[PDB]
Amino acid sequence: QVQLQESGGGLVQPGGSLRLSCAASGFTFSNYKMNWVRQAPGKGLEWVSDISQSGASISYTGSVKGRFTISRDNAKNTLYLQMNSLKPEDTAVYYCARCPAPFTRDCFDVTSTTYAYRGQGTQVTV
Amino acid sequence: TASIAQARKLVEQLKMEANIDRIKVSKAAADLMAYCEAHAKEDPLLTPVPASENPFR
Amino acid sequence: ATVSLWETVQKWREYRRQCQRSLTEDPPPATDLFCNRTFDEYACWPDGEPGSFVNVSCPWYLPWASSVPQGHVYRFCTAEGLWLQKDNSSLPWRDLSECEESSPEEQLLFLYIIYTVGYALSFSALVIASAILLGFRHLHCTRNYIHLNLFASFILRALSVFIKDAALKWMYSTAAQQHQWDGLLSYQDSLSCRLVFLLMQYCVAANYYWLLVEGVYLYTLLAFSVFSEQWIFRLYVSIGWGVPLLFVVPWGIVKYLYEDEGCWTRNSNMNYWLIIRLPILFAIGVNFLIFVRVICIVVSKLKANLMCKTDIKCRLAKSTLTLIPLLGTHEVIFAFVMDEHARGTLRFIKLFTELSFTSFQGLMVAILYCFVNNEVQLEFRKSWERWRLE
Amino acid sequence: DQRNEEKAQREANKKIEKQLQKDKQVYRATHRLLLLGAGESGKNTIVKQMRILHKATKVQDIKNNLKEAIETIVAAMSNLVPPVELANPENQFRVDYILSVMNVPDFDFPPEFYEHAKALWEDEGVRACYERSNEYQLIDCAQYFLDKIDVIKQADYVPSDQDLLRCRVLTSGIFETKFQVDKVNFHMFDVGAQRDERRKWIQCFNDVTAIIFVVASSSYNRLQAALKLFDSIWNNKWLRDTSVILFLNKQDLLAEKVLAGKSKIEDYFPEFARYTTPEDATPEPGEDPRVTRAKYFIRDEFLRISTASGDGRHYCYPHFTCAVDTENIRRVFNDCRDIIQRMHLRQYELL
Amino acid sequence: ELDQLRQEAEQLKNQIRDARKACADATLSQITNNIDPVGRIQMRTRRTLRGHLAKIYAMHWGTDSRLLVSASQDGKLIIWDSYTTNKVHAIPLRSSWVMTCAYAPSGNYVACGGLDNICSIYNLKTREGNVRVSRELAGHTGYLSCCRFLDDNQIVTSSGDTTCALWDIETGQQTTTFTGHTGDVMSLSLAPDTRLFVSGACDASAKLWDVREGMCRQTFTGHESDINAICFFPNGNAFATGSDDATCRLFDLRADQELMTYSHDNIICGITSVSFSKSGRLLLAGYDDFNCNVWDALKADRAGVLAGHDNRVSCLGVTDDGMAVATGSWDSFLKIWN
Ligand SMILES: N#Cc1ccc(COc2cccc(C3CCN(Cc4nc5ccc(C(=O)O)cc5n4C[C@@H]4CCO4)CC3)n2)c(F)c1
Repeated sequence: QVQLQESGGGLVQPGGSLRLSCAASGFTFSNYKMNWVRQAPGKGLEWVSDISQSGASISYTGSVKGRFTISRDNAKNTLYLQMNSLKPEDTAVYYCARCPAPFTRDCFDVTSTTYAYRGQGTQVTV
Repeated sequence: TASIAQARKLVEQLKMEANIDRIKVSKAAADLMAYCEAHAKEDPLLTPVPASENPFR
Repeated sequence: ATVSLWETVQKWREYRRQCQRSLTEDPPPATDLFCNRTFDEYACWPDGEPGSFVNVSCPWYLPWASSVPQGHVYRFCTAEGLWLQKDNSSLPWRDLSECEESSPEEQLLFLYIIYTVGYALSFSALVIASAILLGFRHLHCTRNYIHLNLFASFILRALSVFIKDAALKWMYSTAAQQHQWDGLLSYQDSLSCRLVFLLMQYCVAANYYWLLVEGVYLYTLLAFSVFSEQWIFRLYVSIGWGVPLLFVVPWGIVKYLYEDEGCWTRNSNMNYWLIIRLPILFAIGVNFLIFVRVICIVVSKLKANLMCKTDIKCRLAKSTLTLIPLLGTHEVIFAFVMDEHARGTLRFIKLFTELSFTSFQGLMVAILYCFVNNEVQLEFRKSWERWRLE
Repeated sequence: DQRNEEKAQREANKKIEKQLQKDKQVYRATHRLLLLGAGESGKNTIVKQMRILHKATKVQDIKNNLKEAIETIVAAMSNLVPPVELANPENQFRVDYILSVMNVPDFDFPPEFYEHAKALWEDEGVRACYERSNEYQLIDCAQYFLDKIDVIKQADYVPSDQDLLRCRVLTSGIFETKFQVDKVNFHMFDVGAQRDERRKWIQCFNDVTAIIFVVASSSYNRLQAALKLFDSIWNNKWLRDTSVILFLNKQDLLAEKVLAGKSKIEDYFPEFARYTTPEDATPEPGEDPRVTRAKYFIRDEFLRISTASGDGRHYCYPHFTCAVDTENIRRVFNDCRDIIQRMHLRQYELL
Repeated sequence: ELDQLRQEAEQLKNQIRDARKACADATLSQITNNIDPVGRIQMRTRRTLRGHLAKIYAMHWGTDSRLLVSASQDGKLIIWDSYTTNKVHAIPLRSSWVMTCAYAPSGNYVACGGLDNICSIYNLKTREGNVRVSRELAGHTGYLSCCRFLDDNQIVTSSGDTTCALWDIETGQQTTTFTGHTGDVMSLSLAPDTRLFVSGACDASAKLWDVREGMCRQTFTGHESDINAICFFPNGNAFATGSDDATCRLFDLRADQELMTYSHDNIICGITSVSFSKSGRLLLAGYDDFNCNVWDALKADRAGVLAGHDNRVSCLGVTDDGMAVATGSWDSFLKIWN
């Protein structure tokens, strides 16, 4: 079945770095668009970044550009998020979210309160 | 926590789905082609039927 | 002015009339021995003294009679009544050596061919275009029903010109001799001629009022007229086919009551042609205002978008070039090059030149709005992928 | 024989076609408009304005629950096993009045009420009692309503769908308002009680003439959430022919935030510092230059999506709206006139 | 502690994986080689139903196989006559956005639901000669995705609020509530005996429920995206699903694991509807690319296509007789296949 397992994270000092990994299983990774989502303490979910099926199209939110970088290995079904220069404002649970349908140009509900194709996340405290 | 209650329901409905009578696949698929070789002649779409019998002809 | 076999035959009509009426009205001479008079389709020889020649002038209907209006054609009969038999038991001998003589006829023969092929390729391509709009049922809209009504007005007009040219086979009679002008003149004033001509005047007037419907309808789509569909569509069929009859059969009667001779050609002094030309001009003058107002809409929709200064006018040119065959806006051009006061041969050359170009209008609509239409091309693609399942 | 059965089954089929055609002349003569957007976008105020010119009652229900949540907290402060300590040395009748509203036969809801708790909201004891009053069956929406008290205090406050989600006064999955402009008929549908997951029920509005996307510019990350929602709507396979009327609503607030103080859009949008006010910009009279730059930078963020994805089938009509604006109806009327004309011109292949 | 609760969860769920993997000994495609294929199965559009203004979203066949109700987003319920193509009933709805419809097994009422979060029941035969709304079932906090009749007073609905519900039409109250889905419930299929029924949701999982008790008996996984459609095998011991991953799967209630996969590399669009043959030999599915494929449910091969639609095929279904196949689509037209 569709299962997304996030690894990495934990408490880190400001200005540090962090390597978040997302191991996928139960679907063809090369057919879907991937996302990274976070939930700050006492706030709703916020989309962070997204990468296309092959990786030839990458996007970031207006507060992590240059610092974060997302990559995927389709041969091993893995989604990365290399985080650098972390601030005490980027402390949240970071979720690895998958696009609903394959071969699709849009992802509608990756940041909804209830969304199935999303892991349990990994807590990142700064 | 509300999700603590949601974790109390979730594994409660998961324990009930582990101890069940699981028959083989060689028995589940052999008895599937039995309902196929016993209702085929009653299937109007499997075998071509004469024309004036169909109310849509 | 310009003259041809047309003006010669019309002059041969009155010459035959003024002499046949004076053939019997002229009192027989009080003397005897006189030679009998007649008329041999070339001249009306009067009664003369026998044993002498006839001093009959050259007939004034000839196109070259302007050169020698004092030479006389000669014929001799003896007191016995000797209409002298020429070579080998032939007609009475006569001496025509006093007055006897690219062309406007060849100019008309070439023009007839190039609007016959134009009307043929328009007919053949529109029949295919009509079998396509009617074939795929997904291509059934109110605009597509007005198009098929326009496709028929082109087919009817193209056929009605074939009927006119085949009824009077003038393309072989351009070099008809004197012994055939009676078979041409009687076919003119006959009702069979006036019926094919009236059928042509309606289909031409019906084609111009289907180009006006195409404009008024397209104008209502942009001027936001969302009134009843069936009250508006059957009002368009009532205009594309009915309004012509409101000024064509009232023209067909004024040419039936107050005109004696002819195939209802333009009158000598009166202006009975205004019944047909004025409403055609009104439909052309109004359809030009629609063309300008629609083009004003296309330039504003292109300004608010984001395009380069190069292809913003190329798309505007392709829009202007494909709207012309649909609204027939090339007719406002020909409505100014045409001489409305021209008569006879001058009128046919000025009219056949316009027809040699506008006969290809039906073909242009069949390719632009049917064969290269975006929806039609996709309709043909889907109908083939299903045949790949066999 | 039984061919009589055909007579009714032909007559009945007919006495339906003559009304189905009557229903066709009204259906095709009415433009259907989907009113999307986040709750605080002002979409609700735009709707109220549209109805008044040419759901609101829930405000009283929000007010009553907020009163119960606040008064509850004052009693809780005492209920605490260590009764919590209040930072304000004197209630000044604030807490006392709150208590005086207990089982009120019905609450008039005069302003002093709010002023009293507006101040008591950050009270150390009040916050501590609420945290304990968690154990005392604390209301789920109390913290949220307590944060919005100033927004609610305004007499012309009209609750967002986020507010109506927190309370439970939404039963109807969709709200309709039919309005007519210049004798033209328009049907606007404000989606009500539906979950935040739209990837299924958004496909129903694939045949509307225009989706009205109301956005909050002053909220610049709500604004990024409105950009990802626009991007997924513009790039959906079933909404690929649907035009989007974009309403950047909260213009007054965008202006105050930008002119008064520096909440840098540069913080939450980096490329704003390297952005210049466009030459086709039309700043209105007295419009400060930075705000006239703040307006067009947020406008060009949505236009970047509609140009990078729009292949010539759907179009975007941005407007620097304000929720109270009376011209919003006319703005929608003119954009629907432009959408219909572009559809006709594409049928004739003239565009 | 959530972590311990979610850890015993893998301790519990991983054992279900080995229970089904131990039961795996021979694939269904491996045990079906002594039989012959069915060959190409050609069908023709016998009728074409016209009269709907907007797109068609749902259609339920009648057991009578004489009538069938259709729901179109223009706010109209229309019951047809698949032999005469005459419009028997035209119901003007008070909310144009409807997403499902049902043919009650008694013919006295029809069901429908959509974005209004209200299931409307219409009395077809009232003793004065006018169709009007018999009952409005209010609850469900979300769109009604699918509704099926049990009798003239009980009806099971599925909603976008991730739940199902049983209702009482006389009073108006909601009887039962089926919870456990984490995504919008799309389709449901009642069993032959109506003892059980399966439901597919946007969580890429199929859940076998019990209308009597109310608990989820089984949960089936293997799909990769939202399951849009689900149908029971005629014998009741299996069921097929249609997902957005461009794949149909045949599960089995007894073996609790997937038995066959119906997919093609040329197929990349989502399935919108599924149905079985009366003998269950042919699995018919409606796709997003306007086509309808005919699968051999026993050998996973393809055997035919129903290609006559211009827009997305939204609904599908076989009559209780077993010959006619109706297809609705977003082009406002229904088609009977044979
Ligand atoms: N008498 C006689 C006669 C004389 C000579 C010849 C042979 O040589 C010549 C010489 C010049 C021109 C022609 C042809 C050129 C034209 N067509 C037929 C014809 N199309 C017309 C279209 C519009 C109108 C108009 O007024 O709007 C009027 C139209 N007309 C003339 C009459 C009216 C109905 O047909 C007739 C002849 N042929 C002969 F066949 C007949």
